[PDB]
Amino acid sequence: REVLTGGHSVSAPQENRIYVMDSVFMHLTESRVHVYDYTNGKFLGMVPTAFNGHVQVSNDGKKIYTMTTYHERITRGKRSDVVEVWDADKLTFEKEISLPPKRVQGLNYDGLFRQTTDGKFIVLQNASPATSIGIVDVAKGDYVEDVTAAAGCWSVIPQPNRPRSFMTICGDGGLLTINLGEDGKVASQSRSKQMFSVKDDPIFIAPALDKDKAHFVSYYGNVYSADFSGDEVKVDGPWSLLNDEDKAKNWVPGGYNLVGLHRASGRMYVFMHPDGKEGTHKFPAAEIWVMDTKTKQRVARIPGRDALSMTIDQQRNLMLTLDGGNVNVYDISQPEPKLLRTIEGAAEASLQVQFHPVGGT
Amino acid sequence: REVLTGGHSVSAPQENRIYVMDSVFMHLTESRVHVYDYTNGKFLGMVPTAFNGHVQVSNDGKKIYTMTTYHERITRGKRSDVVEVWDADKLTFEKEISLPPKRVQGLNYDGLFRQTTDGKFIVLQNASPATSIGIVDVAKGDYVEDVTAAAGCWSVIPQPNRPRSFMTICGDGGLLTINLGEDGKVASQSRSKQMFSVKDDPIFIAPALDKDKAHFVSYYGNVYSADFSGDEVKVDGPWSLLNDEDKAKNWVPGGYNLVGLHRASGRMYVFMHPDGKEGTHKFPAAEIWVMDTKTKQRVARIPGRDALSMTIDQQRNLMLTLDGGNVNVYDISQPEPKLLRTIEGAAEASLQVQFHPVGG
Amino acid sequence: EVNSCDYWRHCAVDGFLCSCCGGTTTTCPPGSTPSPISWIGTCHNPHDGKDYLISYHDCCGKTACGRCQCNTQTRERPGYEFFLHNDVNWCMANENSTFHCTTSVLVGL
Amino acid sequence: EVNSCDYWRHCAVDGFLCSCCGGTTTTCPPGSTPSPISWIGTCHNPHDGKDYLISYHDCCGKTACGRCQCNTQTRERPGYEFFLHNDVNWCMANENSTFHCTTSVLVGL
Ligand SMILES: N[C@@H](O)Cc1c[nH]c2ccccc12
Ligand SMILES: N=CCc1c[nH]c2ccccc12
Repeated sequence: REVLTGGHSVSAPQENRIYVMDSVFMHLTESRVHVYDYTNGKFLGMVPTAFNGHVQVSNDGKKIYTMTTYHERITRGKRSDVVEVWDADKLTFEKEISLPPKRVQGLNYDGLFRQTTDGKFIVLQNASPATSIGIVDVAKGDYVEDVTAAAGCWSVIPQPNRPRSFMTICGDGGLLTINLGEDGKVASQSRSKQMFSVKDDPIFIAPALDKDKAHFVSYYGNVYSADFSGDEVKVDGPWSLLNDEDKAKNWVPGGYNLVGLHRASGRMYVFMHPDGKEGTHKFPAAEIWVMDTKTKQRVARIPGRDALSMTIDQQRNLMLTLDGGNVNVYDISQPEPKLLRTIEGAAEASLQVQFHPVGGT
Repeated sequence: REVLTGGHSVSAPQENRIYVMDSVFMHLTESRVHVYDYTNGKFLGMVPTAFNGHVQVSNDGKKIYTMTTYHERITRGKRSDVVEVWDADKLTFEKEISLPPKRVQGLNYDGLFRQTTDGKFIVLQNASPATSIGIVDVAKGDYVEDVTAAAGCWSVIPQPNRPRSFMTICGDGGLLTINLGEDGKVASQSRSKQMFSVKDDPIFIAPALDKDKAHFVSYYGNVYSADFSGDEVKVDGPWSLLNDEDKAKNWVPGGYNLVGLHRASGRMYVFMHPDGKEGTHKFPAAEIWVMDTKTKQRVARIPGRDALSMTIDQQRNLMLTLDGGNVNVYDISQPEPKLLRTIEGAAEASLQVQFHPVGG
Repeated sequence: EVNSCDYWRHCAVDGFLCSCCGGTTTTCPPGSTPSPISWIGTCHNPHDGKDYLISYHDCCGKTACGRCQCNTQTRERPGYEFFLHNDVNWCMANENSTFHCTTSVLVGL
Repeated sequence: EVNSCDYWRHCAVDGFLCSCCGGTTTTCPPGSTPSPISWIGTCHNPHDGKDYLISYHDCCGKTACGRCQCNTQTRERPGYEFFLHNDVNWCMANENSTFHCTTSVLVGL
């Protein structure tokens, strides 16, 4: 009477989809990506990502890229670090791209697994524990070579105003910029002046990323800025997120993927908590603050719902926040965010959520 | 200055150790065995068992055997079904033994992964889904025999009175006995008469195993027995676990590894629950009943603590029970079991606990 | 209703309901593969008062869905009645045997 | 007291305390391998009032212990100060990089 079939596509259209990267830390060898519909909280499917998977969606919205580690017998045998290409609509495996056995194993910060603005290269952090940046040629399905210039630096911040350029944060407190050639090798590079004091005002790595600039928040609630409208990056800051009342109550930022920028308005979103001191930089949000980066003033504050990570959709004027297990959906079309809904139990241990790309050219 | 070292052995003596097979069904590719000290609840270590592992300890106490499935890329690529031999004291991997890609994938009933009394052969259930019994020669590290005579049968009950013999329960309601030669190949076999009606009074597969006989309980609370003191197994039953009052409240057995035998006394332990009906055969225990198998009457009943599986240690007179997450330790040296302690959070999803062997 | 363990045709499900996993009662979630083999249950339909054979095919080749776990046992029998038994992985014969979720496919009266 | 996240030597642990996993603060549980590399924390001793360097070597090559998860961050810094950073797997360079648990090894003042 009825017949069981497979081969089906995801039931909701791409513009409804979000990707919750579940580390499953308690059983980290069975990490996976959970695909949800943000409009109604429906679970749509999943992609298995083995040990400590990382995930991004191709800029063109057609493919899901994962990065993971296998061993022949899991806890013994030969290691294979890989990028995998999956079809976004069928949630099926298509291609494995071999990496050198040093891809970063760590929590799911956006900047550990990224792509160039033109989508032609995947750009990932390596740690052996010596650091370098890895480049994967998407068209060729190949690893290119290490960006060894990035030794002593960490994480990848794409430059949205250039096809194949990105920056990384270095131990000297400046930024290193890398400009790739058409083959994915380094064509040129430059190093900025010191942006922040590593000792006295360390920044969080998560950028609040605009088209030609990026802002970073510090352990003590300061903001630093990198302008890459020109070929040389110009650095400035700090300014304080904090008014006198804020300072009096020791408000500081805390979280993981803890900032966001709404590009059209220049509003920056930041998780904040009171009673800051050494060791509280990864505390859950008491509040989300909304900052006008033009006037350098706070324009809104709302309850944090214990959030740790966020992401912003420029195209639909939305913000997602994530407390490790639950995803909150906010309308950010006005200065004060409005809570639309919460998806409970979206993950067991997730520090990263991302929208399926719409538009973005 | 302090220095971190590896290479260490388990900190408690073998006689204190129990093995909680955690399926981790929510993340079944990361199943594992958790090793605990039953005397104090201390976590001693663990053995990773990949997808839906099964475990047993060698009869001589020196090694842990696991059975599991790998694929080259977990959810894709070539399948490898294996038995692994691990050192019991160092909890380290020693040897992989290749199996044909049909080892049973299923919940951890004891009878799916066993060994001969002499410890020389591992005896495991296959399903492709056609059933057969696989034989592994421990000394050779080789799969040596596929017992297709056991098609349509299920599970392995070793005979403790013979070195290389075991029984399996068949679709005709009888038992097939297999006697292996010293090479692990079938040396002889025999089939009993019908023991139970498959249609009208199905038994749970878990045996209450004595030295020369085994008892089985049924979905409706009857008891069947198989006597293997001779070469031909003699079968009988039913007798009822239930008196008239018990029947009036619809008491029946339920659980997974749900029975046990204390060999010195003949007491049989069974998980029971009231309001039995079709579909309640896996319900948690409301009570443990203690049955005198000689008089065929109940002698005691105690709260079941929602237990689903048990195991017995003969020489220390102990029963462990397990509710899926927590292990209860009972003294059964007297007819009424006495609760000694509970080990909370021993597993996320376990249906099987086993003592380290001390008998040799 | 269909996402509940109590739904009539789920009477012998041991696993995660595929309808909570991005699939439906009769379709595998994207990127998971149906099993060619299954255990069978006989379930009573309270609506029309008739009993139906239900085939519990698994969907395979992706790790555990984790949603809507059920363990219902109506007319379920042990492994010596193998195709009535639900404590085994009915993905066991697939190209990849990793268990993802269980479907409940109506066969007939 | 060594099994508590609040114990002074654990001030930059992100992981499972090895002492709850069949090991001790300075020894790996049986069958897990020490990492040759680690992140370092500077922790305050509440008894003598002095600060000590603690080396957080992981134990590796077995799946997650799952017991006594801690996430303490005293003087922890991001990946651009790499050996002060605890959001990465310090098993990364081991023959098998699967993370089992974290030790808290006292180096000195
Ligand atoms: N419907 C079944 O395949 C789900 C299941 C029950 N026990 C298992 C053991 C291993 C894998 C799956 C299962
Ligand atoms: N000592 C840090 C454990 C850890 C922290 N983050 C991780 C990510 C993957 C694997 C392990 C980890």
